[PDB]
Amino acid sequence: GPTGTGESKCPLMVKVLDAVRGSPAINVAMHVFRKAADDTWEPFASGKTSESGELHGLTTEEEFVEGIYKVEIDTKSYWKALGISPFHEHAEVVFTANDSGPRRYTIAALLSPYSYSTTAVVTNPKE
Amino acid sequence: GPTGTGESKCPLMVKVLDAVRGSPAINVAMHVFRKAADDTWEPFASGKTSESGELHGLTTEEEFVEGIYKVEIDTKSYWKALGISPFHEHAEVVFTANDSGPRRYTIAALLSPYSYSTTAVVTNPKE
Ligand SMILES: N[C@@H](Cc1cc(I)c(Oc2cc(I)c(O)c(I)c2)c(I)c1)C(=O)O
Ligand SMILES: N[C@@H](Cc1cc(I)c(Oc2cc(I)c(O)c(I)c2)c(I)c1)C(=O)O
Repeated sequence: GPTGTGESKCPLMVKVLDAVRGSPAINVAMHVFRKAADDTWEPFASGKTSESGELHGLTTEEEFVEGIYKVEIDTKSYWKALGISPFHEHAEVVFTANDSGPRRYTIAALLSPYSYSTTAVVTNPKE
Repeated sequence: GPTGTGESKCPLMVKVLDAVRGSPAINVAMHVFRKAADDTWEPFASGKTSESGELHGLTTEEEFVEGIYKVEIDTKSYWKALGISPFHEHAEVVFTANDSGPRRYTIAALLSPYSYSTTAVVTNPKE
């Protein structure tokens, strides 16, 4: 079930790909925020992508309550590190989570220096 | 377009397309912000896409100085009018505007209910 600050059924996963190199985007920083009652963004979780370009264990079912979340992906530092000066400061994904019960969320991002695409895969959890 | 203190020399243009229907995304709101001293976001420009999914005359070359800009596109509103339940609260594009490079910026967004792609076209010539 839940847990409380780690990785329940993995309710939140992030996957980043590099469209220039045809590979996972490794060591990409990220930051997740939750909108608090006062309308500010409070820190919720952060991590870096693995060699497979994925980030797991950001949260648990218990901690991942109903709310508005923002996933910031630090695309700028990734590209600079490669010798490329990209267009965007970062990629942001803002969505309401769990408003009709708990769901599992996969945020995928595909990166190019002047372009990014993002998609969400939402699953009604556990089989 | 005209000019003065921001609004029509076409240094900045937004184009929004709908991938479900294969058309321009019309009457989409957006809002442009410029980052200020205090690291907060100051209103800068706003409008709604036209019949061709475009927004022009947001600023002028005199007003468009070097800085960090954020373009926020009200995608949630668009999909709700179509009776489709979207994933994203909105789409956000954050970039640095630099005098060195080309002077005309085209920001294009391709919208789907659970996905969006954004690209920047930076040029010397015209749109
Ligand atoms: N281990 C995770 C990793 C993973 C998720 C997705 I979602 C995916 O599919 C796409 C398709 C396109 I097109 C993209 O631009 C991107 I990024 C990801 C792929 I490959 C791998 C999983 O499988 O659970
Ligand atoms: N009247 C404007 C309309 C317009 C501008 C662009 I730039 C464009 O090109 C792309 C390509 C892809 I691929 C996208 O996902 C998107 I959104 C836009 C298209 I089509 C139409 C003009 O012609 O001036």
